[PDB]
Amino acid sequence: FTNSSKLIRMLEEDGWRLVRVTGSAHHFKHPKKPGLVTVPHPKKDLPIGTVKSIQKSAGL
Amino acid sequence: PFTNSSKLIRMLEEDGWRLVRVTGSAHHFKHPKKPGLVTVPHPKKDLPIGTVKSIQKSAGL
Amino acid sequence: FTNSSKLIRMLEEDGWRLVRVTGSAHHFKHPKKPGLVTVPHPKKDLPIGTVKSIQKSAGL
Amino acid sequence: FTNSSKLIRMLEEDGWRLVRVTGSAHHFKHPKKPGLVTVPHPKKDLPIGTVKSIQKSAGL
Amino acid sequence: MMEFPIAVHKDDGSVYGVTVPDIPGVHSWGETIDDAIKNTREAIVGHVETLIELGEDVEFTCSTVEELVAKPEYAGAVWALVSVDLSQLDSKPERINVSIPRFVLHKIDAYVASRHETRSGFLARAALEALNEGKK
Amino acid sequence: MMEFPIAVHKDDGSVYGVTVPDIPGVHSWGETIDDAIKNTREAIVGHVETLIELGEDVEFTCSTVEELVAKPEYAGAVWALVSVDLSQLDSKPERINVSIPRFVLHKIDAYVASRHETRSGFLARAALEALNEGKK
Amino acid sequence: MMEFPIAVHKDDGSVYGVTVPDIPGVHSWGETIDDAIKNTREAIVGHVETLIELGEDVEFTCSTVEELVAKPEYAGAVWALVSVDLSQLDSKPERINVSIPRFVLHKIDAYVASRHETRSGFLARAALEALNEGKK
Amino acid sequence: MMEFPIAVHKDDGSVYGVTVPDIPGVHSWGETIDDAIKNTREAIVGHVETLIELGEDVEFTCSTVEELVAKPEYAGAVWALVSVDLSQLDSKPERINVSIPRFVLHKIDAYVASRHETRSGFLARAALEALNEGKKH
Repeated sequence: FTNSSKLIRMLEEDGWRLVRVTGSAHHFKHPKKPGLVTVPHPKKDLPIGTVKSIQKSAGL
Repeated sequence: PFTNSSKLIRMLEEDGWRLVRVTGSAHHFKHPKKPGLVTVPHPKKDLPIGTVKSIQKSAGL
Repeated sequence: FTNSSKLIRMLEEDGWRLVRVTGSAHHFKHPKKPGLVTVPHPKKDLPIGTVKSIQKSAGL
Repeated sequence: FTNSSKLIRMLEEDGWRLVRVTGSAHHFKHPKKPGLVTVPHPKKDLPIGTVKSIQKSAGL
Repeated sequence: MMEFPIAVHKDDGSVYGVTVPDIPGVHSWGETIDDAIKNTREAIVGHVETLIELGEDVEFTCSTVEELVAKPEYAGAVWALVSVDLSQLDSKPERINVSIPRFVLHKIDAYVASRHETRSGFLARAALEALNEGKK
Repeated sequence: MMEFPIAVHKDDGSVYGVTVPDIPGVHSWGETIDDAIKNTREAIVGHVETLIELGEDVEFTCSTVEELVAKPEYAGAVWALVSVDLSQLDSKPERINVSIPRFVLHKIDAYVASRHETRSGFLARAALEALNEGKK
Repeated sequence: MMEFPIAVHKDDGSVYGVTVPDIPGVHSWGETIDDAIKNTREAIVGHVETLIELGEDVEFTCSTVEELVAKPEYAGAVWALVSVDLSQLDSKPERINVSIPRFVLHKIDAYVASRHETRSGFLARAALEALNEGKK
Repeated sequence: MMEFPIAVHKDDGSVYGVTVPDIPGVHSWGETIDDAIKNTREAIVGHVETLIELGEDVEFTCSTVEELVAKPEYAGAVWALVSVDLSQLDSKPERINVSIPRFVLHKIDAYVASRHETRSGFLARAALEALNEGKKH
């Protein structure tokens, strides 16, 4: 899931919804899970390390 | 020397320090020319030399 | 009529043995209990606070 | 001056002498200035920032 | 309180990716390291502005590189430091009335006169410092 | 900021005498050490209240026993620690208006609710902490 | 780790009594505070010399007044600080052979020359510092 | 004393380049960041070994990222931490005789037994710690 688009899709299928955008930063909220999750969207591959951190924030 | 609280207060007063407030045994003194507020205990007994010297220093004596 | 004397006696009856003396300092060792216990001596009353500390060190 | 070869040459022309090599690390000493200067030798361009640090250490 | 370590990851075929461990959920990226650092500050500002707008809690710690560097999730990462005053990110702050002792107020007023600060800015920053010390 | 080392002197035929080195000019006494500690707190409160009333500057440092213990003026003294909140000593505090970010204000309100403090008390204490940190 | 806080108790009809909380079991006394401080250092030296002579473990912590002052067993006590180098108290130390890197040895020799210390004294003190840091 | 911040620079057409500000003169490089960190440790070891061999003074500070990060020469750099025990780098150490109190020696021996260290290694590390403390405190 290193592609930013595939990653955003995985978050969305988990119920995370886009609420705000700041340049390339995409801010996501969930109706049941806690926290705001910011995902960078370059439409390119992100490093595995930053991907894992995003998954952890999203409760995945 | 000036270890008796009464003698000490007298020496401060003769130097121009004026009593402005009293809080129980604590006597608070102000001077028209020298800086700071100086708090002197007044048990009417001998104070230790060490605390006496500190009071004298604060009072510019 | 000094508490230091009574305290040393209580230690001795508990099995504490005098092993060295340094001026007024009396150093006690026990065959089963751990630690060296130093008791100040010159026969006068010690404050309750320092007495309790000595009792605690001696396992009393 | 960012090529490691050109940089080593510049050091050598300033009187710095190679005394030891540890893999790609080239250790230089000067007969008339103090200190040891370690220069990486990948035979490629080094970043300007690490180049300037090397120049400063060498008094170039 | 205003300086945040950022963890920079980079794979063979990837861009530089950034984590801000002290503000949970913040992530960023860059084609270059200079871009990644610049983007990360914008992502922090945006993330916290979003929280403020939604009336969500803004929770954040203040760590040093050293206390973070050995955590397994940051293995192989490189570090930088981003400066953001989170207390200036509310566009609708609340106006309130408070009693401040005269001697305290005189010290505040004297301190902010020489600097590029206001009473309100000083107090908000000082409040956050004190709350971080209450958490430590 | 609220804890002050006190230096206790005692001569053969004297009472216990007290110096508070962090608040210049403050001195006290006691027949016993327990009296001296109790009197010293009252003398601090009174001294600072007097300063406030006269509109004098209230200047004070925050030292540890260790940094004071070796000074020649305290040779042979024994030490204790007195807790006084100097920020509560102004009977005529000034009412001011300040803009506090909503998220900061929510954290303040939550923190003071459990401790039965007020916003004003919290902010005055926090201001003094921050000014002490700006000095040291 | 050569400075030890001492807790001084005093009752109406008692002498001054001393506890050294960092060296377990050490106690002392004095008619006056100056006597009590002087006696306490002698009691420490004697206590530790006794331990050494018996080949018992010498265990000791290094505390500040502040971390001890609030403990219930020291309620109402006053504090002083006694300086004792415990590493100098063995009259039969053991002579050993060790390999020290030349650069380290040159720094040791230069450091002790100005301070009129010996290599052995420096190393014993440094060893105790490092073991205290290992116990954290 | 054993952990050194490293400053990593990178230009558009360059390799990663490394500076070790605490050990003056040490520099390194890598094709990747992982290579640069690996190379930097080898460059430190080699540099200090060279100093020792030449009988030069080995002078080094111990800094945190935070105190270095704002210096103009490191602008735009990224940071990592390299662990090197410099006290193990002398192949010809000097053998000396010292008097250690018995209680101190027992504590040393107990401490190094679990960590598989030697008395000499422990003492050299402890000596460097104490000299670094003697420079500020």
